[PDB]
Amino acid sequence: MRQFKVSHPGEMIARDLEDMGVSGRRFAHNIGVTPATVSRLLAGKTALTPSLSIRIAAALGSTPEFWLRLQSNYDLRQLENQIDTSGIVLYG
Amino acid sequence: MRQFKVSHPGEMIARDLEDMGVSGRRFAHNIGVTPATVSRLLAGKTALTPSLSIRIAAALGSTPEFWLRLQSNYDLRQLENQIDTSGIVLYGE
Amino acid sequence: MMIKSFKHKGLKLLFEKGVTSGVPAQDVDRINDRLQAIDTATEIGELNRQIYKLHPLKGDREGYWSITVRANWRITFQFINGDAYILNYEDYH
Amino acid sequence: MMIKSFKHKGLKLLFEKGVTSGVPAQDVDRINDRLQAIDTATEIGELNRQIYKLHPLKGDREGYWSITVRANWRITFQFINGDAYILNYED
Repeated sequence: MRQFKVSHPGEMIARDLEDMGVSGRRFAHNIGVTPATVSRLLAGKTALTPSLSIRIAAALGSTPEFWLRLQSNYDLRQLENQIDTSGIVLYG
Repeated sequence: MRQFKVSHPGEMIARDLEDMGVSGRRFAHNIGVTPATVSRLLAGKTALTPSLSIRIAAALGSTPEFWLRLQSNYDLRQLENQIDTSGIVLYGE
Repeated sequence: MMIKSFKHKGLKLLFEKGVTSGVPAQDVDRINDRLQAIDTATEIGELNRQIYKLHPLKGDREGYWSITVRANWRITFQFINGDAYILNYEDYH
Repeated sequence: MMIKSFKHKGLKLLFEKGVTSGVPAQDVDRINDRLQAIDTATEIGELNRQIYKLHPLKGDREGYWSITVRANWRITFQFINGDAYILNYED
């Protein structure tokens, strides 16, 4: 079936940076983002956007697509039963 | 070989609405989004977000993941020569 | 899915080089939309929009699928292990 | 990469039910992360991050892969087509 807990990619990245010895401040410097944006990210308070996904993959590897897919997967889980499609007519 | 031209899903939706004979306003009313937003969408001037994608698949079919991915793929393509990663160190050990 | 080959040289041309000389002019965007859709789907069910009228083909084209471009016109492809082969643009009367 | 079976029941439990009784109490998040990666990747090359130290096995367990959780602990799985089987948490 589906994974019970789906994490916000930022919090995963946060746990990964800790296991690495890279601080939010250092990571921000490296990927070319303001420490303010990065800290909001590692808290899971802003989305991991396409512009970020390119930067982040340049630093933590894999593809920008992967990181973006994580965000989407999380975003749609967070949206389960939050949107009333009752409601909307499916064109036939 | 990757696809040469990647459209903004909003504009693809525009062309599909045209072929079904559905106007922007009538489409907006059905999915429960304001025409202001729907008109910006169909011009490809705003992004197709997770919330819209759920609404949109409710009308045009496929899955929300699909519409979102069209958006993602387009975005990454549009940003491909706009962001200098020169620049960024790939962490080792 | 992985679009791995084309039967229609005009599709290959539109897809790879974004050149439109090999496809009927009214269908250029309509066709590029469809290829983008096929290129983006991860499952076959994601192509199951009503306007595509997705259905499998039978006969000597088993494991082939088709979707509608417009009245009497189809895009077809062979489905092998999550890959799309022999992409085509044909009529049906 | 759609996850089709577990050899390790402590993993199956974390994955499907979000229950932590079968895995080290300290590694829960770390392991859930890695499972989320395996689940999200569409290619095997997408798991080739530095911290994962992705590498194939020999094999014996051929077509098997491992990624590192921490120290000597690895998550392994057999890779047939686009799918992951027989997930394990060893060593």
